[PDB]
Amino acid sequence: GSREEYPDIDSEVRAILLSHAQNGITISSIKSEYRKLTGNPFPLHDNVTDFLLTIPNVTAECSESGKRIFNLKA
Amino acid sequence: GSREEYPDIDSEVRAILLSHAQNGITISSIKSEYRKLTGNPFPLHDNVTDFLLTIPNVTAECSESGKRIFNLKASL
Repeated sequence: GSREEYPDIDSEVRAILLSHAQNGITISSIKSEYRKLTGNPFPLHDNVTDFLLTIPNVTAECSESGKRIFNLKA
Repeated sequence: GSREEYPDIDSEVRAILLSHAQNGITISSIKSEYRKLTGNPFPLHDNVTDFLLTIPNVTAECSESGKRIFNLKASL
């Protein structure tokens, strides 16, 4: 649905995770990383998680801090 | 959570995960399981994924098949 605007969003995002894959990255941190990556703001307001788990190999879970956290497959 | 409305929902779903902790499980499988197990319909309707992700030790993933697969954090 977002791929309407950003046909590369899957790949931009994989790039962000790939970047953060050691500790995995939060959503807010993903949004920020994406601004900084593309020069553009992360397009999704809510149900970011539902969207992210659409991208193959993207994984999610709550950290030690109980924060939701995304990464790719080990 | 929605645990507010549904008294045993937590332990039910965790029971299903625990049973399935080997290969992980989809959402529809989780529902039909919950039915088979409680003889009742799965209570939740909208926003199930955030729910499951609220459960301690759970991990969602997107298979290369496109499937959304829930499981329990692997023990190292």
